[PDB]
Amino acid sequence: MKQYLELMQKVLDEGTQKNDRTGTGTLSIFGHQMRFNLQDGFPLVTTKRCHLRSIIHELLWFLQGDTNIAYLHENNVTIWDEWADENGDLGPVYGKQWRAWPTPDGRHIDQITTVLNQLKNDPDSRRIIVSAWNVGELDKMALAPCHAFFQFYVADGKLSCQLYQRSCDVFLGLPFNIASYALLVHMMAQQCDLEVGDFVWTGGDTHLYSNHMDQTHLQLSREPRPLPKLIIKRKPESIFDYRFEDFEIEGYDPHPGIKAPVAI
Amino acid sequence: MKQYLELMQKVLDEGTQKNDRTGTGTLSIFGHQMRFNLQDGFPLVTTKRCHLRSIIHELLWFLQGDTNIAYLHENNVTIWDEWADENGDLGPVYGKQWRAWPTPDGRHIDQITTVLNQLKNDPDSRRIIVSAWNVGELDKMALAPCHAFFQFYVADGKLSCQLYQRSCDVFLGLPFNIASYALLVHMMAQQCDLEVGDFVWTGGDTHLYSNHMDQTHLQLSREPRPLPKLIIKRKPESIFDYRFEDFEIEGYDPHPGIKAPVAI
Ligand SMILES: O=c1ccn([C@H]2C[C@H](O)[C@@H](CO)O2)c(=O)[nH]1
Ligand SMILES: O=c1ccn([C@H]2C[C@H](O)[C@@H](CO)O2)c(=O)[nH]1
Repeated sequence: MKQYLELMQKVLDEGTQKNDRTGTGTLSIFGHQMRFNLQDGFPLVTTKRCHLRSIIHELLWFLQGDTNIAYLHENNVTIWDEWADENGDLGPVYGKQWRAWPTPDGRHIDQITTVLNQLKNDPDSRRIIVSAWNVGELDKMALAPCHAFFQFYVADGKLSCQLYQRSCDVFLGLPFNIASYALLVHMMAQQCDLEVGDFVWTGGDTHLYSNHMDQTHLQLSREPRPLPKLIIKRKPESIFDYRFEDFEIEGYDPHPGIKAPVAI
Repeated sequence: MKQYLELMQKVLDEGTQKNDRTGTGTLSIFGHQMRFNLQDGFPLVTTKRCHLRSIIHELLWFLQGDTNIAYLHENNVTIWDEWADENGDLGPVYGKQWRAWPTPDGRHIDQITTVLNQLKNDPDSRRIIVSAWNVGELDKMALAPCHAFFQFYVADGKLSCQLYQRSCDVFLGLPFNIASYALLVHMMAQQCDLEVGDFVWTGGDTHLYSNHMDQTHLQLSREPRPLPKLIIKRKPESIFDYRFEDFEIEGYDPHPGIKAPVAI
């Protein structure tokens, strides 16, 4: 995608040399914002082949308030294995904060139902937020939230959403981060009888790993392809009743996939 | 300031008509980012006269973990009167979350000391965040946090900071929001022996009230003046030991102040 290749280029020309946790060197910039008008197509990178099936499964897993790996494993989605303990537990990461934020007095707040309530009954609210940055629970999480905080906005029959991402690996993680969130904007929109608007991605430490340089140059050689179309085959009775087979990507013709290794 | 006048213009040309809580109409945009290099001068708007003395006093008040109005009143700073109850209490707003975030198990987390610890002993961290969006305490706050979440970043001996602001009144509140945060970047920098870098302002619902149109047009007529210089007369022994008289703004020559009324 144009916005994405322009950001890859920006990190190459402007990033400062910064190191990652006792390991790999990175080219790094701080503070960046991109906008995707979801009416123009689904923001799935076409300059390299991306597999959406793990993305869908992880999102549906988050929506259930699930913090254990078992569901992902029944579907052979293995992207959280690296962090999970011996019982498949990741600690109170994303879905637990989304669905059951714990208060000092013993309550558990369902931020996802609050947001749908606000979108239906108070759409002009400037407070339609869900946050995963729970300070009191960060020491028990396998990893602190990267996509930490997001806000919905309604204007002119259209749902927009801005994500704050504290930390971003531009090559491996970001195409996945964008498709994940654009999919949720479409599910929320369908549930509230709204049209989709914009996904605004805002990042903090936005970077490229030094051993991914040959791959980023290979990708920047490539011209972007027409963006694909997401079709949802069914309107579920609530946001928590979606199934993997409800989603289809139509018109997706990427360039070949590129492998990105990581140090250990 | 150039960036600020370009944003005022953007809300005029691009904002959609959106209404505020059962009241005034606004011109509204969603998703905006601006960068201020603090080496180029202190980002205090010169196209209208702004009074910094309440800004300093409110920031020092936040740093003490103070949620009651008394301190502001001893100095005749009256900007929080509107929200305070009969005893001067505002509920667990900003300073209480900054200094004593309450956990489900009875602890109180000092996010400001954590951030200084990280800046001194782990400066490359992608997790140097303080958040005021405490979901479990939002129903007891006088108003939910507008400047909700911010992240520090260190690269090349320089401290940068990005603020996420959920909601912003461009005319009355934003010049105040920027100077408040730019001042804290300078205090944190002084305490960590770092130089100042950039203040990145990111906003959610960024707007202009309909009864402020004559004033925004008057301000856009004006050419920006050279930005002022902030001098700190003393290095305190910690971030919690600053005093009002430690700060001086040098070289500030604004255009006359403009009044902005509000509906009730
Ligand atoms: O949603 C995510 C999660 C992690 N990362 C990156 C951040 C950093 O590069 C590394 C942290 O484990 O992986 C992302 O890009 N996106
Ligand atoms: O730091 C702040 C606090 C409030 N507001 C605005 C948001 C909205 O316009 C109104 C909410 O009371 O005041 C700001 O611009 N900045």
